[PDB]
Amino acid sequence: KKVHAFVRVKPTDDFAHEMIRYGDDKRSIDIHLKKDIRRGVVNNQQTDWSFKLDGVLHDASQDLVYETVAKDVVSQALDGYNGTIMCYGQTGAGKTYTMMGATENYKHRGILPRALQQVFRMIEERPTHAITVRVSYLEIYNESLFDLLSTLPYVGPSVTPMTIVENPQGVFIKGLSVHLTSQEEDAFSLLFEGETNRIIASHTMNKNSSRSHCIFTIYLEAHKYITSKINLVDLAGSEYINKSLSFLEQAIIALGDIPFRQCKLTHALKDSLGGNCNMVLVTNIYGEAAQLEETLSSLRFASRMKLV
Amino acid sequence: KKVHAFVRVKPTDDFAHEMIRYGDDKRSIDIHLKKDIRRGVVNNQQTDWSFKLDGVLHDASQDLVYETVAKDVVSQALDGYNGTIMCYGQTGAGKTYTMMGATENYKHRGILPRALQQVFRMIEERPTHAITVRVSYLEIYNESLFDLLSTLPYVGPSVTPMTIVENPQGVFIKGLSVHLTSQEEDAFSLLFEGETNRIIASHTMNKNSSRSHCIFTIYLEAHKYITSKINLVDLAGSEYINKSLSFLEQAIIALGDIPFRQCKLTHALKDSLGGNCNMVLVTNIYGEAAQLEETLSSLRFASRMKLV
Amino acid sequence: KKVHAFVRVKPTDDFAHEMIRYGDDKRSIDIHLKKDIRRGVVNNQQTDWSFKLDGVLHDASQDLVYETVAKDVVSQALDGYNGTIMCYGQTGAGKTYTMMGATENYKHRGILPRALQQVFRMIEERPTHAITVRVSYLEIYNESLFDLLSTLPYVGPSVTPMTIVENPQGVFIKGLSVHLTSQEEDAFSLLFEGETNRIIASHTMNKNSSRSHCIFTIYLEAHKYITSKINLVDLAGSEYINKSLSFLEQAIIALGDIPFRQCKLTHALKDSLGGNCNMVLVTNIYGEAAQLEETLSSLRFASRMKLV
Ligand SMILES: Nc1ncnc2c1ncn2[C@@H]1O[C@H](COP(=O)(O)OP(=O)(O)O)[C@@H](O)[C@H]1O
Ligand SMILES: Nc1ncnc2c1ncn2[C@@H]1O[C@H](COP(=O)(O)OP(=O)(O)O)[C@@H](O)[C@H]1O
Ligand SMILES: Nc1ncnc2c1ncn2[C@@H]1O[C@H](COP(=O)(O)OP(=O)(O)O)[C@@H](O)[C@H]1O
Ligand SMILES: [Cl-]
Ligand SMILES: [Cl-]
Ligand SMILES: [Cl-]
Ligand SMILES: [Mg+2]
Ligand SMILES: [Mg+2]
Ligand SMILES: [Mg+2]
Repeated sequence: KKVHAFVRVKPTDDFAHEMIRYGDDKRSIDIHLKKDIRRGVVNNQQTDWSFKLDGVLHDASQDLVYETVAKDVVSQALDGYNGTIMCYGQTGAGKTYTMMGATENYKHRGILPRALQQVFRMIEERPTHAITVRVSYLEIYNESLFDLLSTLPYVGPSVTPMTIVENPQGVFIKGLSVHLTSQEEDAFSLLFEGETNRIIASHTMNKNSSRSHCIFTIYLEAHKYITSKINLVDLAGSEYINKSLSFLEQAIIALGDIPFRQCKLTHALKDSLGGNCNMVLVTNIYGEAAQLEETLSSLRFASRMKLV
Repeated sequence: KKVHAFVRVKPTDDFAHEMIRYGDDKRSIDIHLKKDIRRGVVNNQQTDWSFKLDGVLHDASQDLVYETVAKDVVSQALDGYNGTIMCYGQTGAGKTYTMMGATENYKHRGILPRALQQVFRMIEERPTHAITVRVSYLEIYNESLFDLLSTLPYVGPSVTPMTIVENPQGVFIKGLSVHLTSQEEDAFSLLFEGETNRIIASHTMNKNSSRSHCIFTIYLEAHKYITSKINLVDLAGSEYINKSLSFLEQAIIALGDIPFRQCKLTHALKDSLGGNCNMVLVTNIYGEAAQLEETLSSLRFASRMKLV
Repeated sequence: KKVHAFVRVKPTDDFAHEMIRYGDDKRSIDIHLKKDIRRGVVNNQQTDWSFKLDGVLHDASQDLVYETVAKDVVSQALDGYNGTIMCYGQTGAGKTYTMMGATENYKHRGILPRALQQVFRMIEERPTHAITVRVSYLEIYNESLFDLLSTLPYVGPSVTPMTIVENPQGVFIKGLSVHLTSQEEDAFSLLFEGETNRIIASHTMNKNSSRSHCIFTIYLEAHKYITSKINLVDLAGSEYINKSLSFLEQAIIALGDIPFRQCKLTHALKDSLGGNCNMVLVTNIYGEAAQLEETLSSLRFASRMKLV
C-alpha cells in the first residue's frame, strides 16, 4: 500500500487522560472533549470523535518512529520508487523534533539524518551497483522559494530566482542547487549547513519559521537503470493561518473523492500526491487538554489519507 | 589549408574486395556496386564512383588515426587557432570508437583523450606561458541541449535551460557548465563523468544514442594574449533519419558553392563552418558489401569538404 | 560621521611647489594656477582655489593610507554597518596603486588586501561569534557587467548574463558569482584570480581598463544576527570621457542639495550613496603642474562629499 498516516503524540507531564484514549489495536485514537457550559451549546455539539490511522505512537523513541514510519519508504527508494515523508501539526506539537530531532546527541536524531544514514548503509549492501546520491534543501515561505544551500543563502528570490518545473520524470525546481554527496559525511555536512542557513535567513529576512515549509530532497540514481527521490518535509504549523496548507488539504480531499500550480507547496509536491509515490504522513499532536481542538483538526486531516 | 576530409574504413573479416578499391595515392577510394538484376535498371544506373579525399585509412591503428587527422589541429589550437574534429557516418561504422575509443586499454583510446593528453603535454613545452584549460560536454538530441557535466545530468532542459549565443569571440552556450581542468587527470575524470552521465541520461530519458550529437569542447587561454577552442564532435548516425544532419550537409553545400540558427547543430558549429577554423572531417565507413549504399552516401558527403 | 573625503597626492620628483599648497591643518589644499598669457583671459579668470577635505595625504605610505581612510570602515562592517571605499581621479593619478597596490611586495600592498586581512584578523578577536565571509568581483565597462570570478571570465554578458536587483536588504547582482572564503588565503587567491582574469578579459575583449569600474565586495555574516557588505571600488579615470562618472557626480550633487537605474555604476552603488552606508572617497591627484586642471576637477568632486 502506497499511502500511510501515523500519529505521534508529544510527551507531557500533564496528559489529558480523560480526553485522549488509545485503542488496543495501536492504530486508533478517541477524543472526548469537555462538555460546553452554555445551555444552548452542550446538547447540540459533538464532543466525541474516533479515528483509525495506520499507527498511533505515544511516548515513542526516535528509533521507533523511524522504524515504523520511514524505514520502508527509504528502502523502496533504492529500488526506484519515489517516497515522501511529511510532518504535519500545530506549532509546538513536534514536527521539527520528529523530522530533524536533536542536533547534539545521536540517540535523539530524527527521520531526516536517519534517512541519509540508511541510504549510504544500503549502498554498501549493493556492491555491484554504482549508486550516486545528490541532495537539495528548499524552504517555501509565503509563496516564495528559497535555497538553503545557495551561495548567498541569506538573501531572497531577487538574486536566486527559482521556478517549479515539470517533465516526464516529475517535478523539479529550476534554480535550486543540487549537491553530489559521495559519502554520508558530505550529506550530513550539507544538512548542517542548510539548517544553519535556515536560521540565519529567518533572522535576516524577518521570517516566522512556524509559517515556512522545508523540503529536503534526496535524489538517487543506481545502475537496470533506476532513479528516485525521497522528499522529507517539515510543514508549516497547522494552527488556516498558513494558507498553503489549505490547498494541500483541499488536494488530499480531491484525491480521496486539482490545481497543483495554485500553490508552491502543492506544485512542489505534485508527484507526492497524484499517484506514483509512497506517501507517509506523520501527524504531530500535543497530549494536553488546552490543545485538544487543534489536535482534532490535525486528526481529521490525518484521517483523509486512507481514502487517497 | 584549413579544411581536411579523411575516410576511416572499419575492419572486417568479410571485406568487399570486388566493390571497394583503394588508390595507390592513399587518398582515393573507388566504389563498384553490383549491377542490378532488373533489366530496366541495370543499363540506366551508375554503379561506379571515384572519390579523392585528404587521406583514406583502412586497418589503421588508433595511434595512426590521431597522428594523421588530429595532431596538427590540436597543435594550432595552443597558438590561438580554433579547431574542430568531427566524426560522421552510419551507426556502427566506427564514429564512437574513433572519437572515444576503448575506455579500458590505453593503446586503443581515441581522438578525444589523446587531444586532452596532447594539450597538457604541450603546456609543458611552454614553461614561460601561463596556459589555462577548461572543458564542456554537450549532447544535442532532437533539437534539445543537454549538459553532460551538469549538477543533475539525468534530467532535461526544464531544469538546466541552455541557449546558443554569439559574440565577437564566437558561439557559446549559455547555461552549459564550463570546468577548469588544472591537470590532465582533472580533464580525464570529467570525460569519464560525462560519458557515464550520457549513458544514464539515455536510459533515464529514453534517448536513442544513435540519434544524438555529442560535442566535447576544450577552451584554451594562454598568455601575446591568445584564446581558442578545440571542438571534438561525435555526430548522430547518418543512415536522413536524423534531420539536423541535413542542415549540416546543406550548410557544407552552401560553403562550397546560410540559416545557422535553424538547427542547434549548425548553430553550435557556426564558427567551425564559416571561415575562422581548422575543420577536420573523419568519415567512418563499413568495409562490407551490405552497407555499400550508405557508404557511398557518406563518401559523397566527405567529398563536399574540399570545396569549402 | 558617515561620509569622508580624502585626497592622496601622487609622489613626484617635479612637484608643483608654486601651484600646490598644503594647509597646516592637514585637511586643506590650495591650488594656484599659472595666469593665462592672453590679455582678455588673465583678468577675467579665477586662478586660485581652496579646498577643505577630511584629510590630505602626500608622500604617504600604504600603511598610513589604510589606517587613515579604511581601517574604521572595515571595523564598523563586522558590527553590521555597510561600508564603501572608492578611489577616484584621472588615469595615472594612483587609484589602482591605492586600492590594489604592489602585487609583489607586502609593504606596498593596497587597501583591498589589507581589508581582507583585517576582516579575518578581527574574526580571531571574536571567538564566540560564528563569522562567515563571502566575496564577489565585478567589472562595469561601458554599461555592461562582467564577473571577474566566473567559470569563463574572458567572454562577456552573452554567456554570463547579470542584472542588478534590489530587495529589503539592499542592492545585489543577480548572476554574479559569490564565493565563500573560509580563511584569508582563500580570499587572497580569489583576488589574485580575478585580477589575472581582469587583465586577460581586457586583452580578449579589447577593453581599455582606464574606462572600467571594478567593485570587490566582501559579504559579512556574523551571529545578535548581523550582515554587512564592504564595497572596495576602483573607478574609471575621471579625465567626462567615461559617461557613468557624470551620473555618479550628478548623484552626489543631488544628495548634497535620483535616477539610480540610469547607470549601472550608480545602480550598483545605490546603497552606498542614499543613506545607510559609511562612504569613504579617496581622491587621487598628480603632484605635477601639467595635470593641475584635471586635479582641480577632481578636488571639486572630492569637495561635494561634505554636503552629502
Ligand atoms: N517526542 C518528543 N520528545 C521530547 N521532546 C519533544 C518531542 N516532541 C517535541 N518535543 C519538544 O517540544 C518542542 C517543540 O517541538 P518542535 O519539534 O520544535 O515543534 P514544531 O516543529 O511542530 O513547532 C521542542 O523543544 C522539542 O524539544
Ligand atoms: N577501427 C576499429 N577497430 C576495431 N573495432 C572497431 C573499429 N571501429 C569500430 N569498431 C567496433 O565496431 C562497433 C561499432 O563502432 P562504434 O564506434 O560504436 O560505431 P558508431 O559510433 O558509428 O555507431 C564497436 O563495438 C567497436 O568496437
Ligand atoms: N603613492 C604612490 N607611490 C608610488 N607609486 C605610485 C603611487 N601612486 C601611483 N604610483 C605609480 O603610478 C603609476 C600609475 O598609478 P595607477 O595606480 O596605475 O593609476 P590609475 O589606476 O589611477 O590609472 C603606477 O605605475 C604606480 O606604480
Ligand atoms: Cl528517542
Ligand atoms: Cl589501435
Ligand atoms: Cl608604502
Ligand atoms: Mg518546527
Ligand atoms: Mg556512436
Ligand atoms: Mg587603474
